Amino acid sequence: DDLIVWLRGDRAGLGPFSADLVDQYWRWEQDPSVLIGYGRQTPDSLENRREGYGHQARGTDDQLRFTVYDLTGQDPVPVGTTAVLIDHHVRTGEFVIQLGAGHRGRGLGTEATRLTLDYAFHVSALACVHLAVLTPNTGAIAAYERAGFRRIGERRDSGFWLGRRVSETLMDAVPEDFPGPSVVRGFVE
Amino acid sequence: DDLIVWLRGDRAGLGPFSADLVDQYWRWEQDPSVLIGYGRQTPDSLENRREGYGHQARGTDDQLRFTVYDLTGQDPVPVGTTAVLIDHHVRTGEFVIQLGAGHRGRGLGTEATRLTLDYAFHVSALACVHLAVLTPNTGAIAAYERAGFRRIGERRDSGFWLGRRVSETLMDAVPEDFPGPSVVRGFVE
Amino acid sequence: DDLIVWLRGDRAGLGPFSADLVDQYWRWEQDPSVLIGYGRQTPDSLENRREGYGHQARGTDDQLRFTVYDLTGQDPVPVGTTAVLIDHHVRTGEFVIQLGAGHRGRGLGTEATRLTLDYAFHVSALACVHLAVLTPNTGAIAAYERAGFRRIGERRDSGFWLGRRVSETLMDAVPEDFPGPSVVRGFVE
Amino acid sequence: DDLIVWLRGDRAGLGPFSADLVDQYWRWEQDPSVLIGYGRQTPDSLENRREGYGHQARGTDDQLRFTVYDLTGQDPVPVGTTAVLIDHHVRTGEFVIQLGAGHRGRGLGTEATRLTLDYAFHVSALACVHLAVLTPNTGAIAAYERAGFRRIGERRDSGFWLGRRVSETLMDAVPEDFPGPSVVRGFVE
Amino acid sequence: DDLIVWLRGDRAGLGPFSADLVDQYWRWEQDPSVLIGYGRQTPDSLENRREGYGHQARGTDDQLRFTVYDLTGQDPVPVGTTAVLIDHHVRTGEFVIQLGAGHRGRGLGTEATRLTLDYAFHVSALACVHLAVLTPNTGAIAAYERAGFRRIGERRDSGFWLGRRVSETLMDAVPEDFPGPSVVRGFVE
Amino acid sequence: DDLIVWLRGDRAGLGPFSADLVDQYWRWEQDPSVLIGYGRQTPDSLENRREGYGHQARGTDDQLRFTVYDLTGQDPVPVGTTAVLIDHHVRTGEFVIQLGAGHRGRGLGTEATRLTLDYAFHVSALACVHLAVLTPNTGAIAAYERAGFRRIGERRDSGFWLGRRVSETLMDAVPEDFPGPSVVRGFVE
Amino acid sequence: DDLIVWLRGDRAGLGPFSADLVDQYWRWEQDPSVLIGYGRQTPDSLENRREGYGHQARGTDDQLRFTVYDLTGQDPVPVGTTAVLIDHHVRTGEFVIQLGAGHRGRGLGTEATRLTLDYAFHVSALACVHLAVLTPNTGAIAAYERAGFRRIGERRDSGFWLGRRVSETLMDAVPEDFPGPSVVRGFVE
Amino acid sequence: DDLIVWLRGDRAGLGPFSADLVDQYWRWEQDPSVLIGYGRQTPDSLENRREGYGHQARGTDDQLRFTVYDLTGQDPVPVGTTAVLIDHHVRTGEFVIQLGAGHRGRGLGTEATRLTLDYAFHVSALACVHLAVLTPNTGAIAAYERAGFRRIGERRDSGFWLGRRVSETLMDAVPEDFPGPSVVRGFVE
Ligand SMILES: CC(C)(COP(=O)(O)OP(=O)(O)OC[C@H]1O[C@@H](n2cnc3c(N)ncnc32)[C@H](O)[C@@H]1OP(=O)(O)O)[C@@H](O)C(=O)NCCC(=O)NCCS
Ligand SMILES: CC(C)(COP(=O)(O)OP(=O)(O)OC[C@H]1O[C@@H](n2cnc3c(N)ncnc32)[C@H](O)[C@@H]1OP(=O)(O)O)[C@@H](O)C(=O)NCCC(=O)NCCS
Ligand SMILES: CC(C)(COP(=O)(O)OP(=O)(O)OC[C@H]1O[C@@H](n2cnc3c(N)ncnc32)[C@H](O)[C@@H]1OP(=O)(O)O)[C@@H](O)C(=O)NCCC(=O)NCCS
Ligand SMILES: CC(C)(COP(=O)(O)OP(=O)(O)OC[C@H]1O[C@@H](n2cnc3c(N)ncnc32)[C@H](O)[C@@H]1OP(=O)(O)O)[C@@H](O)C(=O)NCCC(=O)NCCS
Ligand SMILES: CC(C)(COP(=O)(O)OP(=O)(O)OC[C@H]1O[C@@H](n2cnc3c(N)ncnc32)[C@H](O)[C@@H]1OP(=O)(O)O)[C@@H](O)C(=O)NCCC(=O)NCCS
Ligand SMILES: CC(C)(COP(=O)(O)OP(=O)(O)OC[C@H]1O[C@@H](n2cnc3c(N)ncnc32)[C@H](O)[C@@H]1OP(=O)(O)O)[C@@H](O)C(=O)NCCC(=O)NCCS
Ligand SMILES: CC(C)(COP(=O)(O)OP(=O)(O)OC[C@H]1O[C@@H](n2cnc3c(N)ncnc32)[C@H](O)[C@@H]1OP(=O)(O)O)[C@@H](O)C(=O)NCCC(=O)NCCS
Ligand SMILES: CC(C)(COP(=O)(O)OP(=O)(O)OC[C@H]1O[C@@H](n2cnc3c(N)ncnc32)[C@H](O)[C@@H]1OP(=O)(O)O)[C@@H](O)C(=O)NCCC(=O)NCCS
Repeated sequence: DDLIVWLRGDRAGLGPFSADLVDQYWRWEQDPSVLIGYGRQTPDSLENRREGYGHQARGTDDQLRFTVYDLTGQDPVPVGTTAVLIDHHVRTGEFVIQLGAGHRGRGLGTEATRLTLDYAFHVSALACVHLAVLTPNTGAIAAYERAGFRRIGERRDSGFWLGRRVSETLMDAVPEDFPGPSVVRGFVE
Repeated sequence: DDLIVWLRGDRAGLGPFSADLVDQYWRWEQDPSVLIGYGRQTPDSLENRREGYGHQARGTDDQLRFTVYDLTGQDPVPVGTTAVLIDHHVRTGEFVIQLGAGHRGRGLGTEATRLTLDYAFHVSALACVHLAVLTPNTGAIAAYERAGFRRIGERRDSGFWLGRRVSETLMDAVPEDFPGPSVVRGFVE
Repeated sequence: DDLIVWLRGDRAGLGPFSADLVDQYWRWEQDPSVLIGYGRQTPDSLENRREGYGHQARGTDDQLRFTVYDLTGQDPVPVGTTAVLIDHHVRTGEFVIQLGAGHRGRGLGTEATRLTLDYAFHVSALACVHLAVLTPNTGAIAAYERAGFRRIGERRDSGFWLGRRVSETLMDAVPEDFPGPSVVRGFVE
Repeated sequence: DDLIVWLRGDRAGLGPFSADLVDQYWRWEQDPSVLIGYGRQTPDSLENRREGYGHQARGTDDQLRFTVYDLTGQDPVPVGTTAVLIDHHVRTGEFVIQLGAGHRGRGLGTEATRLTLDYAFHVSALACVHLAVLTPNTGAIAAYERAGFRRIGERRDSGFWLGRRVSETLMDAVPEDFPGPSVVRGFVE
Repeated sequence: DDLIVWLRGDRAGLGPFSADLVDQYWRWEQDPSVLIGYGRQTPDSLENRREGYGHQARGTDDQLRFTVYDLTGQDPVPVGTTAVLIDHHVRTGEFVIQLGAGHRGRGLGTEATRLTLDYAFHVSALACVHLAVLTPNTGAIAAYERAGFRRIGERRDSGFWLGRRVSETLMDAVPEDFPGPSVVRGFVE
Repeated sequence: DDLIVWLRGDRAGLGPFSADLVDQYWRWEQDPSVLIGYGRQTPDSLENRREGYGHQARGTDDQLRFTVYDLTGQDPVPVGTTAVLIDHHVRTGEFVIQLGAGHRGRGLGTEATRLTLDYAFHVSALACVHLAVLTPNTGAIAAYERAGFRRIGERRDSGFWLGRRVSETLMDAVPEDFPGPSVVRGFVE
Repeated sequence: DDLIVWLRGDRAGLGPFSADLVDQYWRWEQDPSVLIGYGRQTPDSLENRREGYGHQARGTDDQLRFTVYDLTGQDPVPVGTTAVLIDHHVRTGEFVIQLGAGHRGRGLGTEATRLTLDYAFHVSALACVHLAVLTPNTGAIAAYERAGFRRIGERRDSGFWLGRRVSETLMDAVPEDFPGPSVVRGFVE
Repeated sequence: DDLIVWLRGDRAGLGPFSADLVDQYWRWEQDPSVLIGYGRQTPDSLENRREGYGHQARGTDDQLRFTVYDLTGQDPVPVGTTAVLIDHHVRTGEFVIQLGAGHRGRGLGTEATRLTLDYAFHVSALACVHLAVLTPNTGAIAAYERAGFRRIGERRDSGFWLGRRVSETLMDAVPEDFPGPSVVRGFVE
């Protein structure tokens, strides 16, 4: 009961950024695969993450942070994190997502991104959600495309993939391109 | 016995803004339906709510905060929150209200608003209580109309409803339009 | 040359909220006519205004503050102040204006409000600008109507006019109702 | 002699971010045309700019800030500002530029951007310099294209132009696409 | 389960710089053999190491710190430490390593250095990793040579070995000289 | 008379790190040629240099800082800076040097480096002075070789020269290889 | 196991300056015989020693502090303290030693001093270790002579022995005069 | 008249440690000859000397500091500094002295040391004054011998002279060996 779930999809759900899962968030973010995908170069310390959780918690006016839950089992189980950095001046946000090592390839990322887009479009009233992802990360490309993102173009020589200089793909999503039924509309109506 | 009830209606009651219910207030305020109704775009953190409860508690000179109780059962059970921001210079206040997910549609909001208006008119000696509510939120419109509010007009293009730009309805209430018997008069006489 | 003018109309102009005019802003705001029009009940001190100017200056992210200049003479002369409190979440702002004692009735308020609306619509990208003004203040009503505001309704018994309890008129403006040519478009094109 | 010039082109030059020009930087940045081009919605105060200059000055490890000088006259005259926010992890930077009201259309922006790219490529050893510019700002598009930037794509509905929701064009530059002779190579060889 | 292992080789593995092992890190670093190999002259205190662990933990932006685990047994057991001081301006890092007294001569240092080089090359995207080691320390020379380092030269009379003034050997490693399969590539692909 | 000269060579001399020349030190260090030679990527601010001069001045226990004077004229004139970072544990130091734009190619760097080596060897009692210099900087190579440095080797791919990844040459100097007469011996005997 | 032993001789050993033995260090240092031998005139308080232990612990860059253990029994037992104050500028140190009341005359002081000299010569790379000891303290003279110290001379009238003004003997030790096998060499080879 | 002289000899005199001569004290102490004689390895900064003068001034309970004056001219002229660090527990002090570059070889050091010894013996009631001086510094040896110091012995390999490891001579002085008439006795009798 301690795990609150706000949006419930068919396969995944979103909840608050609970403080009981700071260690799990650290362990998820420190995985080498996540570091390669994000492009971060150095591991962060658990103490620094614990200290930074408070500053993340106070600064929630222009920041969306959700815990992704797997709803296929009897009870929800946290599997990843989604975040949107909101620029209230232009109604746009920047989207990031990561899942656990054992929860990838089961589809959860697609519905997690779709639910995050639903929340950003129908609750935060954002006009555009965009992201930057390294080109070789084709799985993330497919997940974002099926979630509702569209390709903008390639920013040449602005990232590293296994030490090699590669471009990154810029993608964006708009409310009129949002696929599937919206859970938020079910909440309102 | 810890749950103090000040005003007792037929279906609902009002009590103090207890500190034992900060987590419940957070959970009520973080519901997607409440966020859509209020028009808030980003969820707030539990730690920030716990920290802000103190600043709410000290600043009570020009702020009314009540906990709504359901009195249909054997014991009172908290179901929502009401608040009035008082401007002592002109004897006016701004009214907000929200109930829990499982307590809506049973009428409790109407008597909660009526009791809050009774307290504001006959204890706080306010000359006018007003609110701003999004136009598509028709249930709140009906609740406020039956509670004693009257429609002023529509403020064009000043809010978002499921990402769509919509107007909001401005409403006000005056003591001479207060319906039904007053509990405060029973307290005094 | 020290008086910077950003927007230049036919009769009036807008400039920055200069620190060399804090005493003049105080003297303008302390006039009994301005106190009656705004509805403020107690005079403010010059020292408090000087201290508060800094806090006004730092907090400019969601606040527009202009100095109104009379351009009918050879050189610009400050005659009043305009301000818009911006709510970036919904792209709306609240508008206030006051002129000097000897500068009223010459029309400067109308073009000052029109230029402020032009700046808010075409630079700040606001979807709605609204204000609250006491009903007996008919001159301000006419100025706002000719500037581009439209009447919403009357909020009953929410203000004092010469000690008498009176209602206040709520007005709003939208970009599609903006009259006349836009100076900002001339700046861009 | 107080105006130091580091890079000297045929028409323009770059110098340090002098503290004697904080007021001029403020006046340049506060022009309505610059606000429209950047997409900033509210004017900043002179006191806030003076206070922020120090924090800009200390934080120079990952920030390039230049003053653009017009070298067509007998002595250099400052006309604008260029800045590159450097991300040392991936050797990329984000580029912004603005000129004075009376210095546009004379070509100075093109050589200013070219010299900034030369400095970033041959001194800062950046692999990619990118920018985001509103689509209707066609003059900036042409200036960046002739300076050495290439179009990536359009980010839909992520900015405002005169109150209208418009897309912004993403551009990038790479060392192998740098046009013209390099001044830095003349410095080294 | 508390011992997290990120990279797993055939004989050794790398994990985070856990706070539960500060005393063990102190005891490893205070061994006379480690002091002779590093060239440190005075022992450090346990209290100073405990205090300094926090400052090490916060400063992780340009610092890699791993705990070396022996994977030959049933469960991982910490045996040493590896560290890389990263200079993000030139994509280079300085490498140090030490093992426990009872864990030397079993080969663990070679694979520990190889895995650290793999992490630095394919996750941190470093172009060169270098170290300085005293010339008489021939075992470390052989370990670094088999791990992937190449000899640069000897810096004359810049260190002490058992009180005698000796030179130190400078070594470096580049991605194109990295031997063996890469674990990070297995993580990505 | 304010310019103190400690060591006097035939062409150049060394003096204290005077506080009257902080602006000149800034201007010398900010030259693009000096930035290319050192490998620094971003310019530093004058205010930051003025603030950092104090911290340089207090920390003089393990730091040598000299002002290079040209003694060919009637009076000494400052032309550059030399610095040695001393590691008292092993009696070694790291050497850097830069001259002004108009003072290069006249030989002053060679005698400045020779006098700095004389001071480090015969006053600081250092056993080895070493430096790291980019390979394409052949003029500095020749200056260091004639001053008394000897080549150690090349550290592959650890620096940038005009945006190109290049190696840097490591050099060292020992007292027994010090050329020419020593001024310090003339001081003592 | 809590008692760490670094250097192990035939009769005595050296370990870290443990914080669990602050009271024992106080009791050893407060003995009247130790006060007479050192020449200290007033007893120190236990609280002051406990407070000063921290400042001793942080300041370990130029300070060697060991706990002397008696290794003749089954388990090591602390019997005294040795300390060397290191002057890194000239590679020299000042040596002091004291043992417990019941541990003197068994030879432990000789091997404790010899092991401290071994550590200072072969780990700290000190060129000279010196001490000052009162002339009537003949037992300490013999211990230092057999440990490896040589007599320099007598400093006339610079100390008190039982209230009588006496001279003190100055002694020094050099690496080439170090007797017996070195444990540190066994550690290295 | 500002130059106070306490003890007046035939050729030299002693005065207070005036604050008007901090720059002159710095310049005297920074001379390469003084650095070689004392054995200091790095120059000190003028700002650090100015800051440290205050801490020298407050701490005068166990510190004698004099300014040496040349009395051969019409008016006293400062030529050097003498200092005695007093250990009040044993009535002993450590003596240092330095003169200006142009004031050596005229004998002033001998009478300066003699007057300092007179002050220490007959005013401070010290039983022994000692010093440590490098062996090759034969001029200081002769000056101390004629002043009243006697040789104790040589501390082997504890100092550097022009980079060469040399011994230092230890000397002491006692009241019964004080030569010549005492000025302090003339003051008292
Ligand atoms: C990308 C990531 C965040 C999650 O996205 P994702 O879950 O992998 O993307 P998907 O949801 O499409 O994975 C679903 C896979 O299951 C398959 N699948 C399809 N239908 C399915 C179903 N009904 N049930 C189960 N699996 C299904 C899909 O084909 C897909 O394989 P594919 O993506 O190669 O086409 C995760 O891979 C990750 O943690 N990456 C590391 C961090 C990172 O890269 N972040 C992004 C940086 S911007
Ligand atoms: C609006 C809100 C705060 C509570 O008001 P409310 O309880 O829904 O309004 P009501 O009391 O009229 O709901 C009573 C319903 O029960 C019905 N009802 C009538 N008589 C009843 C009775 N005797 N017993 C039970 N139910 C009855 C009413 O017809 C009404 O349906 P209707 O409102 O559609 O006409 C709640 O809906 C809510 O939490 N909204 C989200 C937050 C929010 O919107 N706040 C306002 C923003 S300004
Ligand atoms: C309202 C106020 C801010 C300025 O607005 P304003 O300048 O008075 O409104 P106007 O510009 O229409 O005054 C112009 C008058 O000149 C007349 N006029 C018309 N054309 C004109 C022209 N070409 N040239 C000169 N005068 C002209 C107009 O008829 C108008 O009279 P009217 O307003 O009664 O119809 C000023 O009156 C004031 O300082 N009030 C006190 C503070 C206050 O009330 N603030 C508002 C609280 S919300
Ligand atoms: C864009 C800006 C920063 C400077 O760039 P710019 O100087 O206008 O771009 P240019 O250098 O090409 O202007 C040169 C003009 O002179 C013309 N020109 C060509 N050759 C010329 C020559 N030899 N001499 C003089 N003029 C010449 C060019 O055709 C060009 O006209 P065009 O740009 O429409 O084709 C300036 O317009 C500005 O301040 N904008 C507001 C702030 C802003 O928009 N910043 C960018 C937000 S990302
Ligand atoms: C150097 C040090 C850090 C670890 O490196 P290392 O483990 O000793 O180097 P190695 O891995 O090659 O030791 C493996 C030995 O086992 C032998 N070996 C070879 N194959 C083996 C196998 N399959 N299984 C077991 N042992 C094997 C090797 O021949 C080697 O002996 P050698 O190094 O003399 O040739 C460790 O010695 C140490 O702690 N030193 C003190 C601190 C220090 O010196 N740090 C470096 C300062 S820069
Ligand atoms: C390198 C630097 C610091 C000064 O060193 P330098 O003065 O250039 O080296 P030199 O003293 O040899 O220059 C003397 C030149 O004059 C010539 N020369 C020879 N004899 C001469 C004489 N008697 N009189 C005048 N000139 C003479 C030499 O041939 C030499 O040319 P060369 O160096 O190409 O062979 C300066 O070039 C500089 O500021 N560089 C930028 C910063 C930098 O690179 N620092 C080093 C980074 S580690
Ligand atoms: C001096 C002191 C620190 C320890 O040094 P020490 O142990 O007394 O000196 P020793 O090791 O030689 O004592 C060993 C004695 O055992 C005898 N001995 C010789 N061989 C022995 C053996 N194999 N086994 C046992 N005893 C032996 C020695 O003859 C010696 O007697 P001696 O010193 O009079 O010749 C201790 O006496 C002490 O605590 N003094 C008070 C503090 C102090 O004075 N500090 C020094 C101020 S600088
Ligand atoms: C040592 C020092 C502090 C001053 O001492 P000093 O003045 O040189 O020693 P003196 O007074 O003997 O110099 C007098 C010289 O004049 C000669 N002299 C003798 N009688 C003389 C007279 N009547 N008139 C003039 N000169 C005379 C002496 O023979 C002597 O030469 P000598 O010392 O080689 O024999 C000074 O040399 C100095 O500044 N040294 C650098 C700092 C330093 O070394 N400090 C000591 C470190 S512990």
